[PDB]
Amino acid sequence: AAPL
Amino acid sequence: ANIVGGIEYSINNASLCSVGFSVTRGATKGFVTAGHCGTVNATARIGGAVVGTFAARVFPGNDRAWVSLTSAQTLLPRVANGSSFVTVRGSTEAAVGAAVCRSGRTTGYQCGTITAKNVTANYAEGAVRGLTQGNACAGRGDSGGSWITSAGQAQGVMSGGNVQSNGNNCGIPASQRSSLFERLQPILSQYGLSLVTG
Repeated sequence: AAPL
Repeated sequence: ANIVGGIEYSINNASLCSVGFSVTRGATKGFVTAGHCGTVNATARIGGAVVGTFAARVFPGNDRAWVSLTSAQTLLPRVANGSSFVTVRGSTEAAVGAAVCRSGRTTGYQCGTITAKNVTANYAEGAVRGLTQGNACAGRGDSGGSWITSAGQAQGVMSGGNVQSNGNNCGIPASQRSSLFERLQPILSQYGLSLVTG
């Protein structure tokens, strides 16, 4: 998961 | 500019984010958005015009911010859905299993269902806790955009998810998507904001  | 949920805004002429929701703080107009989009005092622009600056944010830990705008901005109780609009009616929180939609400058308006609450995202910068997870897809640039039910109950703002190499999670099945949003409720009480509704 990553910002968006 | 007309302030509508889901539209693009730039930060310090560099990054792009999406508007969450129009709000007020006493006589001040603002919009809520993602904390990772900017730092306090960063400048926000809409269509190349300065509209306000980040007044506060929390990221990582949480992922929230509010931008106070100039007097000249027009706050609207609406969220973009293509060329149409979804009217914001309030902020009742939906439960796991409810259908929900999100709007942002990268993938437009996408819908799905809430799958889990109180999720932790381990971003490069640090963990973000207490996120709600849905399976509507989203892409880089959608951050800060609105999460709302078709009935107009605002749920929160786009934080992040399992972006694939194409920059979104739309080419993978719903069952495999993790799209995370920060709950709106705690952002309104933390900054003393009131939602604009229609």
